[PDB]
Amino acid sequence: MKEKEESIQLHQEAWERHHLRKELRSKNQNAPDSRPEENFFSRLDSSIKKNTAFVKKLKTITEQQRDSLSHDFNGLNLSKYIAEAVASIVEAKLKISDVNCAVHLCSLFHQRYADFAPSLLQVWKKHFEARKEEKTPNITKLRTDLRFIAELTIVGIFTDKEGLSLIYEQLKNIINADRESHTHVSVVISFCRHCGDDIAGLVPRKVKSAAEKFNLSFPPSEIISPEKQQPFQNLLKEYFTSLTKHLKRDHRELQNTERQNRRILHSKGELSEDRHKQYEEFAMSYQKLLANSQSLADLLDENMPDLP
Repeated sequence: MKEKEESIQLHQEAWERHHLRKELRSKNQNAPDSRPEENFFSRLDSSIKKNTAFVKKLKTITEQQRDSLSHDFNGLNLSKYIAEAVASIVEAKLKISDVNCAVHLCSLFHQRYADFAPSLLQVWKKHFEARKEEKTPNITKLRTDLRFIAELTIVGIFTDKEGLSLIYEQLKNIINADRESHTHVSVVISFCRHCGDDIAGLVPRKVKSAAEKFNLSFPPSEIISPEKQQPFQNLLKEYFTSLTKHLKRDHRELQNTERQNRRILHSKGELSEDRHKQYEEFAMSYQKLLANSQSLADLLDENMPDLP
């Protein structure tokens, strides 16, 4: 059966995700007591050429460079180039599939250099400053960014205070940004999909359903405490509420414009004018808003409102 194989996959990914996070968080939180010393740094090379080259490569971090960038990293003394390396990392445009590599590299930095985490945090904050008054949203980057700062917290590079606080901040903006126009929906879904388990305490309907139906035991939430998760869950439901309002409105005004085309069908006979390419745009984005609403109701384990 197809349904069982998908559930086994979900279940397998869940555990891979969980085991990795647990392993990385342990190393990162334990980093301070065993960073290397002066003498060790002496034997790595501080050349400006190589360290600068490396900082540049960090602008295009890619999964298939995991080993190559790691190899270079281990030979360089990056003591003086933290701020620059942090800047490359924050600006770099990562695909969904590249974020784990970036986090891996961030962990090698963090585990070697005390200056890394404070710089990374500080530069992320500035970066969300620059965004707030620059106009034309760049949602593609904010999507990944949110996931990225999420992992960096889960993985213990940022402390709960620093990282949770930073994520809460950026989520608030999305909630406030998206009350009529729900333009960041895919950003909230991605965040939920990837990090909602540990940051928001999410347990989606699919996971619940798979667990009961196939007697699969899914990973426990053990990273962020339920108290710290609650605020995040509240925001998501409140967003979801807002999104369901916007779904109802657009249902009415789709069918108040279908049941208006019935008057303009009878009276003065049809004419598939520009209205026959305006309905093809109202019902395009509705279909996508319905898809995203279903997608997020599941992640949050909420029912969909009923659509006559």
